[PDB]
Amino acid sequence: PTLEWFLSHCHIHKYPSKSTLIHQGEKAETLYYIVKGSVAVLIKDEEGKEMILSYLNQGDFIGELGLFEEGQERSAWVRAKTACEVAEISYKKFRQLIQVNPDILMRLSAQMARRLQVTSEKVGNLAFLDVTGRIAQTLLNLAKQPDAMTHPDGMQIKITRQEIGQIVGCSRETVGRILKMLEDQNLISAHGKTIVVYGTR
DNA sequence: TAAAATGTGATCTAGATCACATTTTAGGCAAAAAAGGCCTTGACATCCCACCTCACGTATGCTATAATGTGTGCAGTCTGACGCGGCG
Ligand SMILES: Nc1ncnc2c1ncn2[C@@H]1O[C@@H]2COP(=O)(O)O[C@H]2[C@H]1O
Repeated sequence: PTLEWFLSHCHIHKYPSKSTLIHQGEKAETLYYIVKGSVAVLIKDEEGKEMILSYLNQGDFIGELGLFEEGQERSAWVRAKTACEVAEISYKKFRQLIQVNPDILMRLSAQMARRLQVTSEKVGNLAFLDVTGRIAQTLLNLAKQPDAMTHPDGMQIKITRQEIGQIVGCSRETVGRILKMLEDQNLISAHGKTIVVYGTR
């Protein structure tokens, strides 16, 4: 259907894991699409500490904020959650096929609207809640993300203390201690990498 | 000038620090073994085949008082023109 006509035009590259997608500040000259896999968008500070922006699954056009004004840059890092086949688009051609077909910026209305909605409650939560609420609702939303697997009492997922410390804006063993308290509160099971939340659905 | 904004500062309060030992656990590399894919075996079940197989059916033969030329149930006749064979 629609997607067939647009993949008919695209140029593709295969991405290994562990590496960089976007380099912040450089010339933004291409839009991409997640052909297969998952990715983690994030950003550094002056000191170099990472702080995660989000994860992203299938159904995502990628590297879009540079599409629009002449002479823009990359406003964030994007790092490998997994190995990912990824597409290629130029911007003059973006003018061409937005003009002869308006459904792609209808799609990008979809995705970008989701992204500043989810970001709207990212910052909205970033003001007020406490670390309990931060990591709690974090792992709720990751329980909504399809990367988690089904456990017969809920949802299981595999992650370390460091990266969730880079989610909620605090240190890793802090979330370790309140995590073990949360175990003692009987709302999770937890063996090392593999953690599980019940109460889903 | 009504009504919202602006200083008192001492007394606190949930997380970050910070070097180093110990887990784990990947993830991914070598693989043991089991369960399909490959074949076989024994055992069964059902036949196809045909090979027979007797009962019932069927092809054929005579019957010696004597008897000896149909018909047989119909048609109802339409009619005007054209060929042809007699017909003088
Ligand atoms: N708040 C956000 N939500 C989703 N994606 C983002 C956000 N900020 C940056 N990005 C992505 O990170 C990319 C970095 O380079 P760009 O600015 O060209 O395009 C950006 C987006 O694709």
